[PDB]
Amino acid sequence: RSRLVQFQKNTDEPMGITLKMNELNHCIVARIMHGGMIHRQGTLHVGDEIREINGISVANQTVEQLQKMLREMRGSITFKIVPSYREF
Repeated sequence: RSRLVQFQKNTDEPMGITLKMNELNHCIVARIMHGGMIHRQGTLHVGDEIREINGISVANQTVEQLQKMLREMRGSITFKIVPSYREF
């Protein structure tokens, strides 16, 4: 019950998000900067769990690796996520 979300990062502007790195077993979107890149597009919500980034499993990386990875990426970025918001 996951989902794929994509967005372009063809600039050096930050994505405008804060991720919880404490436990890569469950990497959570902790904050989304208002007006930021992620925000204006609606690509993510606070609470969503990021499972993969361009097919790479977040659970198998180190904070250092994940940190550098995300910041150095440019072009198309695809996140495999477990959405936190559900309507009933």
